[PDB]
Amino acid sequence: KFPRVKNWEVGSITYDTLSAQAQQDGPCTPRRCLGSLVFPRPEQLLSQARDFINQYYSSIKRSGSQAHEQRLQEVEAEVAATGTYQLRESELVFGAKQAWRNAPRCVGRIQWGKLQVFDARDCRSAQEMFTYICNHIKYATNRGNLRSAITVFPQRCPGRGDFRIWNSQLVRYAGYRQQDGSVRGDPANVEITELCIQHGWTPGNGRFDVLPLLLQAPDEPPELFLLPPELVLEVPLEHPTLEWFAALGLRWYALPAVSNMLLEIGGLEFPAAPFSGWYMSTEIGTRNLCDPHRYNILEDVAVCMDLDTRTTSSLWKDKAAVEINVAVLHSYQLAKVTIVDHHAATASFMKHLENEQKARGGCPADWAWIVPPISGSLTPVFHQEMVNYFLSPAFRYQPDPW
Amino acid sequence: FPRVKNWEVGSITYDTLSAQAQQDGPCTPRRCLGSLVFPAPEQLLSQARDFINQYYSSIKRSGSQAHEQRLQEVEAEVAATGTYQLRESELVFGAKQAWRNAPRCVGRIQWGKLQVFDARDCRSAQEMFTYICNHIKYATNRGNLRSAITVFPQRCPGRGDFRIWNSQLVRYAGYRQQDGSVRGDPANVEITELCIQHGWTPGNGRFDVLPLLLQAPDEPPELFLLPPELVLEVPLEHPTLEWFAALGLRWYALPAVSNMLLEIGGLEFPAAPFSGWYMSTEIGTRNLCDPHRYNILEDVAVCMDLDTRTTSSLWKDKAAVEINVAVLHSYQLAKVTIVDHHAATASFMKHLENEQKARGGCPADWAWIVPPISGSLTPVFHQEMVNYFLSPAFRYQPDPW
Ligand code: HEM
Ligand code: HEM
Ligand SMILES: CNCc1cc(C#N)cc(-c2cc(C)cc(N)n2)c1
Ligand SMILES: CNCc1cc(C#N)cc(-c2cc(C)cc(N)n2)c1
Ligand SMILES: C[C@H](O)[C@H](O)[C@H]1CNc2nc(N)[nH]c(=O)c2N1
Ligand SMILES: C[C@H](O)[C@H](O)[C@H]1CNc2nc(N)[nH]c(=O)c2N1
Ligand SMILES: [Cl-]
Ligand SMILES: [Cl-]
Ligand SMILES: [Gd]
Ligand SMILES: [Gd]
Ligand SMILES: [Gd]
Ligand SMILES: [Zn+2]
Repeated sequence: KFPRVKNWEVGSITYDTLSAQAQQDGPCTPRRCLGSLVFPRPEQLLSQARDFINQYYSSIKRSGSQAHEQRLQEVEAEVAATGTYQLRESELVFGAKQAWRNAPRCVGRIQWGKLQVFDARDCRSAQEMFTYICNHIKYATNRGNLRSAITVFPQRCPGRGDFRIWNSQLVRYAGYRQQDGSVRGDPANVEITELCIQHGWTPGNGRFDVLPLLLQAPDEPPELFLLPPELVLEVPLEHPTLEWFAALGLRWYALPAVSNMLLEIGGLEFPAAPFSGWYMSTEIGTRNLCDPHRYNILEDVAVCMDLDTRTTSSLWKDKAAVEINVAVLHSYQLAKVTIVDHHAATASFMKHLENEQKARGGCPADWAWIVPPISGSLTPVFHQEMVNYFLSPAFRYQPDPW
Repeated sequence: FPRVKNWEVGSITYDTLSAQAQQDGPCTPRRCLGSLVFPAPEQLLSQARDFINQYYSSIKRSGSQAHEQRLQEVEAEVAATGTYQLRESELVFGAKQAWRNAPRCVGRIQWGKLQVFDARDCRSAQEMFTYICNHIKYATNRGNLRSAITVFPQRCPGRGDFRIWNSQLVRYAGYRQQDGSVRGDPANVEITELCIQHGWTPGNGRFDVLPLLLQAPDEPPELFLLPPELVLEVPLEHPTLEWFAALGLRWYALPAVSNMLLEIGGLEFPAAPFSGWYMSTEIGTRNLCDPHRYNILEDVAVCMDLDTRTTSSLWKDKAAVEINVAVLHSYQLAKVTIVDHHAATASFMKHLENEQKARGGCPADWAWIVPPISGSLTPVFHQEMVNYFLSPAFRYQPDPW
């Protein structure tokens, strides 16, 4: 009943006893595994609140002692009198760190203890959001010395609309169709780009136009917000030795800040809780720039490198991709913007796994997402067996607000 | 029915084939164990019955006289003997289905083109060896490799199993060294010591081909040396890094898995070696660059003048790419069949599309299908996959020692 977990590079073996605590059923059954699917599809609130409060108090070595029981009664009374409860500041903080710590697909969780939590739970109106989001971005960006941060907007309440950020991230590039359907800019954001335009935004022409924000106060159709350009830190992409690479005109932004995910703590739901860290270079260099449905630049870079693109066995794709990742790391470091390569990132994650084995008896890890999209087996996580499961508190995906 | 998305294209299918998943895998709704490497006549009858139904559907004779004849024949043979024998055509179909059903095999576009050698009359370890040598000779085909399987007698009550103790027909020895290191392939230290313990006179090279340890029923394993001219090998050189040849690296032409169990209609063939041809990343990335295998990555990178003192130079990625280039180039030079990971994953995408039409799905183990370098540069990365167990099947089995 305790999954045996082997590391095949070293031969070491552990048991994931933490998996025994998994709440939300995953997508897999004895009959079929659905682990590669990206998205795999009233007093229930007190059981989740009780569980979260007990978590909080064990983590401060204060289980079964005065303040713990007292806090147990106050949430009991709060839900009894109001049908919900409010998180203590320290709990909201602790829950944010735990949701991050529990994110199975996050390779950066060695950082999970260092998280700046901005409490925007007294927020009201999209204008207020924009200043919170702008405080977050400026704090997180910090002139390129990136700092992990989350801003927690008001929780979900019955019978009243949600706070929602319509953009999937706080910084996204536009995607413009043509007299031929095809896209100039980021093809991933064709939808939100067409929403921003349909809500008043004057579209640009370029391949790297920072989209405006669509911020949704409860029961209000959204409002457009132009992000201050001096607040959107971008990195022009150059290559250390390929002088023509800069002339390709590629850029990427500094701050990866996911703004479409729902933070769930102790049964409470925060559909607006944008979190940010810093990039792993393969996210930009491999996925964003080289995915065929993203900027799809692989062949252009290979033409410029004079690679033989006529045969797949020249591994021209592999070479061009590696140089793109080199350009990303070089450019971010030259711009003094925090970035981590997939080798450092995965080695730190192995350290995270070892810590968590000792601290909690295991670690929910989603192999397909932890292993980087290039050089998978050159990283140690490739050879590490992993167990994937849902712990609470958590970041969950949620439907598009339209 | 699971919904399955391709993210490169946007297309969506439903894996209705998974609903027929026979045996159960390791995952539950509580926890996914997809990443783990190694997760009674009545039930023999139902397995047999289902395989016979599969066979008669393949020959467009489902529900016919011959079909029921075979069902009744097998039921009465199981009643009288506890087991039954496959007809030759059923064995051929069952071996191909087992390949077709192998979720971690990216080469399955080829599944219909499989040469089946019926060695079920095999009598001894000496005859087993001859069959194996003929398999290797046929499959290698002077470098124009041909997919093949040799099926040795099935498990049956009252006699031990035929077993090949080697995990592949061609493996390089791994010698634990004077100072705890391994000379050769560290994956093969165990089988190497077994060969020595069974009378083999070791070498001391890094690429010494292992003898075969062949087990006839209720027999100790018997040592058989492969004639060197049967084992086609490829010296490894790089088209533009002339020092690469001086590494003295080699690999063999024929990937021939010999330790897996073939299961057809409830019958078990513990010895049924099968062989195809390599995908270059198995050699270039895993066998040569895994830290626990030949572990040549840093040595190559140092020779390439890469800056190995910092991970962000991507020296590892650069050196691995050139090792893979060297593998492809060397096998092409030698005129030994090889497929690179771009061509293999593109042909696997066609396999999934063919299988969606033919069967309504395809068991695929994403983490094994996605190559170990350049994952998201291949189309399979962006393909969601459903992993499940269909029979006939190749199964792992315990080592016989
Ligand atoms: C500090 C540096 C960080 C790095 C290098 C990092 C890296 C990554 C990467 C590469 C992914 C894969 C996403 C994809 O490829 O689409 C990911 C996912 C994710 N990360 Fe992190 N991240 C960091 C910080 C954070 C923070 C601060 C949070 C929240 C407080 C967080 C929570 C998540 C979540 C929710 C996901 C989605 C996958 C899941 O829900 O399991 N990460 N991260
Ligand atoms: C014809 C060219 C072939 C190619 C290019 C190919 C490719 C591969 C690769 C790359 C793997 C993963 C191995 C690893 O990383 O350890 C694999 C596994 C496997 N292949 Fe194939 N293969 C071929 C032929 C065959 C044949 C002829 C058979 C059997 C009749 C077969 C059955 C299997 C099996 C059983 C596995 C183990 C995975 C599982 O049990 O699901 N393959 N193959
Ligand atoms: C890979 N680019 C899209 C992306 C998707 C998701 C998710 N879910 C998460 C990230 C992300 C988030 C954070 C905090 C850091 C990071 N390096 N990536 C980035
Ligand atoms: C990748 N090196 C080890 C290896 C393990 C297993 C298994 N199971 C299978 C293969 C293999 C087998 C066949 C027939 C072809 C091929 N390219 N690889 C190779
Ligand atoms: C189909 C497949 O599961 C999907 O493309 C996944 C695979 N692994 C991933 N890993 C990361 N880090 N990010 C991703 O978007 C994905 N996508
Ligand atoms: C632990 C991890 O599952 C393991 O290293 C797997 C991952 N995917 C693989 N994929 C292939 N094709 N071959 C392998 O050996 C492995 N190893
Ligand atoms: Cl991103
Ligand atoms: Cl191999
Ligand atoms: Gd030029
Ligand atoms: Gd040269
Ligand atoms: Gd040397
Ligand atoms: Zn699973």
